[PDB]
Amino acid sequence: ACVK
Amino acid sequence: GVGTVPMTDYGNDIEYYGQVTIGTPGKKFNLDFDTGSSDLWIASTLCTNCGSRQTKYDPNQSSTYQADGRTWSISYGDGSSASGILAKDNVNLGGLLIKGQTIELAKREAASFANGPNDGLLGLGFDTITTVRGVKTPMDNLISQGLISRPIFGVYLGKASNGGGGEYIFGGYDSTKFKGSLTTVPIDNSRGWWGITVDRATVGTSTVASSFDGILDTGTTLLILPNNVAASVARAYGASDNGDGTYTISCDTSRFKPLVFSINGASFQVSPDSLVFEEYQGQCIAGFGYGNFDFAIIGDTFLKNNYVVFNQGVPEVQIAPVAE
Repeated sequence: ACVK
Repeated sequence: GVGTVPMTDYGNDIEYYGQVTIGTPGKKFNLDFDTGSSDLWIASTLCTNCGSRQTKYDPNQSSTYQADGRTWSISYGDGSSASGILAKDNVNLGGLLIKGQTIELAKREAASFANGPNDGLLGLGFDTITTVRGVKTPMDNLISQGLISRPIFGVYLGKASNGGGGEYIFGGYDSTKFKGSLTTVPIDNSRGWWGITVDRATVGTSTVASSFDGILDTGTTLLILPNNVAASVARAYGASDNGDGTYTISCDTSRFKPLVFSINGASFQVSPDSLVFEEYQGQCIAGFGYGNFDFAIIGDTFLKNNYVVFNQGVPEVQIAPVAE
């Protein structure tokens, strides 16, 4: 994997 | 004046979500807690592409729903997204009842959200990057409503190898989760994020990076570094570029030294076990990666090794190694  | 939220670790330290109750009498939602964004959005009965496993907010089923109706739309660094309309409702966070929080009802969400563990996100970045300008974040409201005295939240992210879990404390922190004394670190919030400077990075006695900036982001899985830092760290560990922002690394971490960041005169590390994020079919993907960013995204690879107290008021953080 996530990139938030 | 303290809210405690036990977290669930999804899979191999991919993300960490907690339950949040929204509305009156209230539905319970599992939200990814994300210091890299500032929107509180949830799957709703207006959604046309959401997942059958998700809990859906229904305006008609909350006595304290307040209409708003303005559109919102968010896109995340990993290509996921959601959009819909604004509303306000009461949001219970670990027992603290925020009155009239702006919530973001999904009409659409990316397929990855429809197939994942989340009903939405809880944004813990600064309010200057809310997708609708002027929306007040949950921490803004906890502070302005006097629901917490200390304008802080303490963050422990567990390791799946230890049984997972995690815990956020709004208005306080949990000293049983860290070793030694907390070190204060100044925050640059000018781009809406929890920005810090890493003075140096080392592996053993070798310097692998001079100064670089980064953001403390609970909503990113890996430690994403600028390409040159990433490549230097990869060289230090013998890792090979997969071409997709990830590296292949040896699965045996027994001869790896920790990756050590020097931050405001103290040391904070990624432990050797955390240098491997994933094993699949005998191949291991490293806990660090790259993504063509000029600054680091200091994600769960690092945070599951370092307890952080986030202070929005100053702004600043305090960091200490996890007790493990």
